[PDB]
Amino acid sequence: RPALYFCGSIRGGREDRTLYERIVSRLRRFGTVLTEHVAAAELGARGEEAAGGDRLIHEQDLEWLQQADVVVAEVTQPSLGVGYELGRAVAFNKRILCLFRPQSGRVLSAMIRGAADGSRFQVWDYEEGEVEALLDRYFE
Amino acid sequence: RPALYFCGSIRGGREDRTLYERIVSRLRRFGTVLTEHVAAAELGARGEEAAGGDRLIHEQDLEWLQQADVVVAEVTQPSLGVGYELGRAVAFNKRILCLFRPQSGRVLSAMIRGAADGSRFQVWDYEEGEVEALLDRYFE
Ligand SMILES: O=C(O)c1ccc2c(c1)CN(Cc1nc(N3CCc4ccc(Br)cc4CC3)no1)CC2
Ligand SMILES: O=C(O)c1ccc2c(c1)CN(Cc1nc(N3CCc4ccc(Br)cc4CC3)no1)CC2
Repeated sequence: RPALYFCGSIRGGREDRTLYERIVSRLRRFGTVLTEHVAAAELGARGEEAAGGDRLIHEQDLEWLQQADVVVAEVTQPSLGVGYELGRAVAFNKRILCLFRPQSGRVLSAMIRGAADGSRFQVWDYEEGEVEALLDRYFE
Repeated sequence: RPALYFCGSIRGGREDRTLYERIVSRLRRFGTVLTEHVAAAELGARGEEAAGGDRLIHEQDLEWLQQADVVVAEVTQPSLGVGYELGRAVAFNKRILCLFRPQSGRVLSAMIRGAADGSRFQVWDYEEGEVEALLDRYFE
């Protein structure tokens, strides 16, 4: 099956976390979501105490990024980790889709919006209600 | 002169902005800070209206990142742009120094802390009072 790498802020708030779950749920229809092979707590979702070591989280993520056929990033919440994953993914020449919610009232980083080229790196603005449909449009 | 690339959150708060200025001021002693060749407003410091286009900001930053001998990043505020710049810099095999203030009460992203190798990628925790001394220690 196609290998998918999902990324979002490890400190995402309630609305962001509900959306990461809906996104990962829909991505399962199209391929293997590598990033769900370990518990969210082990990657840091419940704080430093439940997390694995920083070096292990970095190495595991770089291994998954290299195995992935497509990178899907939810870029609504500012995150060094998501940005770093996107930087490494661009340099690996990965097919990348960024999903951004303008209704958050945020302005997406010019470094992410400016990386878009309409083909291998796309940034799609969306509203919460249509995220599954947009994933279907991308992965059809 | 050695070419230095500085990066910090374009949405950094008051304390972060005072520190970026002190850092760039001290870096001038060691080399050319490429990132000050354009006004902070043009990179987005005063909002989208005064900023240049996203693609121009991305391309200008990638050109400066490739010309740089050392990348210095202040990673206290979560930022997709700073993370992305760090990802691209790692893949360009740049010498990188990240400066993080634990007194902010934040926990630095495991993707940045886990990228450290003690040599080409270092993460130094600091308190505001010693930032100039630590830059002297790094660049001596
Ligand atoms: O924000 C950071 O600085 C940061 C630091 C480390 C990591 C990353 C970011 C992202 N990496 C890739 C990745 N994202 C994800 N999802 C799904 C799991 C999940 C559940 C609940 C919450 Br609340 C947040 C999350 C995170 C998003 N699964 O894998 C993992 C390591
Ligand atoms: O946070 C982001 O998502 C993001 C988006 C775009 C850019 C970046 C980040 C960072 N890039 C490299 C860079 N940083 C900087 N400094 C100094 C200038 C300055 C003054 C005041 C404030 Br308040 C903030 C800043 C920014 C830090 N000079 O060049 C430029 C483009």
